[PDB]
Amino acid sequence: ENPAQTREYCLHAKLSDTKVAARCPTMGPATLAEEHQGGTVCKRDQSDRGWGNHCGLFGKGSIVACVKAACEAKKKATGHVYDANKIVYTVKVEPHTGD
Amino acid sequence: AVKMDVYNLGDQTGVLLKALAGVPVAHIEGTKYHLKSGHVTCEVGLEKLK
Amino acid sequence: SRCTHLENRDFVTGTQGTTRVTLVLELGGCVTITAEGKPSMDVWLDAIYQENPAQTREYCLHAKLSDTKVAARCPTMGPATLAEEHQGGTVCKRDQSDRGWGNHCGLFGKGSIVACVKAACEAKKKATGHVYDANKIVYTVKVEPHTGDYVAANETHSGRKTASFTVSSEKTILTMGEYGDVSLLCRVASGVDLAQTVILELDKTVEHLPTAWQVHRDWFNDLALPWKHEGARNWNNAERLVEFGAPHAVKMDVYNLGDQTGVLLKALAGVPVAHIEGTKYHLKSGHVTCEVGLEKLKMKGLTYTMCDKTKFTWKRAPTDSGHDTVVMEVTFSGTKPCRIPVRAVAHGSPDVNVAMLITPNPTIENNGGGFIEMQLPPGDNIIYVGELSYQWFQKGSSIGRVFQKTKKGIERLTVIGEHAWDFGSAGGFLSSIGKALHTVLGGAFNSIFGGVGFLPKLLLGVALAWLGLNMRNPTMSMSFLLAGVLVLAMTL
Amino acid sequence: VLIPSHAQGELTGRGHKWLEGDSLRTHLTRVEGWVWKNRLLALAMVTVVWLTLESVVTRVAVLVVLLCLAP
Amino acid sequence: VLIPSHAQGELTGRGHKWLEGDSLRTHLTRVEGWVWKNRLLALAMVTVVWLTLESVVTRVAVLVVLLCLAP
Ligand SMILES: *[C@@H]1O[C@H](CO)[C@@H](O)[C@H](O)[C@H]1NC(C)=O
Repeated sequence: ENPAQTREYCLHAKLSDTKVAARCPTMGPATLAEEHQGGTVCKRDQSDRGWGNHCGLFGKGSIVACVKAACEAKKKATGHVYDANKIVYTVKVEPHTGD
Repeated sequence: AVKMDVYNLGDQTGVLLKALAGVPVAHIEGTKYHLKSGHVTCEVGLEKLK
Repeated sequence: SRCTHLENRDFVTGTQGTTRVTLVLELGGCVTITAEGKPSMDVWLDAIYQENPAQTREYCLHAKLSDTKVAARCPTMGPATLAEEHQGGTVCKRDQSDRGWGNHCGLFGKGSIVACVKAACEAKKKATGHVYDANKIVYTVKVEPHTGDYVAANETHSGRKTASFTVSSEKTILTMGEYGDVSLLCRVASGVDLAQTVILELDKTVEHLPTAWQVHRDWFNDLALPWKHEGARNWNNAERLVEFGAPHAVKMDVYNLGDQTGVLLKALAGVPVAHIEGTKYHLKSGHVTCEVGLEKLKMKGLTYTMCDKTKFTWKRAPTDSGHDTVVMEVTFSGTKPCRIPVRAVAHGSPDVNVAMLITPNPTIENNGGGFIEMQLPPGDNIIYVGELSYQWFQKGSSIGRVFQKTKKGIERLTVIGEHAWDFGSAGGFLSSIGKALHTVLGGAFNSIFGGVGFLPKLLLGVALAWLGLNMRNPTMSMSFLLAGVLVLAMTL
Repeated sequence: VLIPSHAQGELTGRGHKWLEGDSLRTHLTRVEGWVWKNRLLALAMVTVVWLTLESVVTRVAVLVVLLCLAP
Repeated sequence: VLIPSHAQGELTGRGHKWLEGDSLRTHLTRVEGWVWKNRLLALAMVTVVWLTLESVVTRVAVLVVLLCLAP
């Protein structure tokens, strides 16, 4: 009757607040406040900035994107465990009454 | 160079359901989390029957 | 110059005589054409689309199950049937239960049972496929000349001329202002193999997914999902998402396989994406063999004056282009229009021009001008814009840029480059035989070995090489060639 | 994303269970997928049996292994 | 119910793709699945090398194949 539960797993990620910081190659790999909460996914990378996006230099333009990885409603893979304090083994016994 | 696009991998339900080939099922009758397969050892005394 | 904006850039020379350059415009690429006596062009494959193409097999990923009807019988009392067994959009499975007596059969044994569901599809989970018809496909080549102006990605360049490329449609004479004109002889069906190119489409309105993909057709028709065409009320092979178990003497229970989106998304591992913009289904990968003629071109502003050597000001400092060339932007303040005396010296007491100018005869117009690109030899260099000068230490190497062009030429030879040996122009005993030595090789290695996987590409080749080691006849020991082929060719 | 199956556990079962009738037969449809759709490479496998070192025990232990390598 | 991957297909590409640094490495992480969960089998394949084979060239062809066969 309603035991403890363990690790749940979200099978459908609810992405939200998708922001991308990018900088020209020697213009300071950009800090983002979104990195510092949990349920957020960020990844650093080196793109190639041009003058098509208003820089002064070219090369390995630093870039990083972030999201808030929430979950979808009722899309949890909830694992459980057993405590033998509330486990019940039910045994019904029926004789041969002729019926 | 401006927008590193982020992509969800969508629902992974059927992915998990392909990983459950050969599993014994388990019923949930609301409060109770039933198993459908198991084993136990019991002792049956019939000296008090007639 | 849009070729400056992206990394995958190719430089093609033009000699005195060579005026009909056969290019292979690759999607997400940009080719800079240079020619002695002609102004430089930038020609690129811009987009590949077809407005609302003929959609193939749809698919269902998440099943909708309702009106679950189960009937069971005794073994020898007329096995179970239903009216919904033969109805459309229904998934059924005949089975045999274990009839006791609480379910009220006169006999024991294997009483037949069947369960049926109105297996519809869940909304907006359709994996719709699309194919490009060559009769209505549109290649798009935008040509921008090196005007000396500079335009960013937010803006569109004025002189950037655009031509659409369908089959009702041959070669375009683009009016390039006063530069002359340019011709674009493109070919329609000899770009992407449209017979084995399927545009997979999931719910485009879903935000954080690619809109479309580009999958192989034999891959696409070997899916084990429920499939139908447009307007079909019901599905075919609808039983490939709906599962049943064993029954328990009265009812067999139905168990959906839920959504299968992620199974599809894992299965597109290494597939080029594609874009959907309303009616247009663009691609994000592809290639086309557009022969570009430099025939009508002429150096604009030869009749223009020379600018004052004193009055040159840097609007923008020089820098490395990423392609081992030097870009910059000057501003002239005196009488316009005029020609910019660009030269670059070697800084070894030279007074020698080493400025391999990408844009020949850079000119200042009455409304713009100054964007100059040039290639330089390695070491210290001073780029003189008139009397205006600036120091420059070129970061490239003497054989490093040659090794860079071979590092281009190797990765050019992807499946785009397997076809693209016509990037030169009628080499005879160089390029035409270059087609011959690789088409019968790669083509035969596309009949077999196409549909094998990276694991057997890295293991079956080494296994056949190891069978080359374990070979009885020394004349038959040339099956060690499969080491040199199967570990190198299809491993990039 | 990775998930391996529950082929590792296969713990109990005398009630109701999943598709164990077609769980091991997933792979038996996969490998026949490697046969029926790559018939040229399927006939390329014969060139190891009657041409290379056909030591009796190490024939099948190479054949079925090589067929089941391709996922 | 099985969708095959594009291990098979691999048409083209100069645009953007899904997982090119993971398609080859899904199987490598699965090998880590058959090692990290099965450290006792990581020890069981050692006795394959030094106590049974004595066939130094073919040892790698035993080990790597018996790991990659594990799905
Ligand atoms: C295009 O032009 C404006 C005007 O200065 C500029 O601020 C903006 O950054 C440009 N747009 C993009 C998307 O970069």
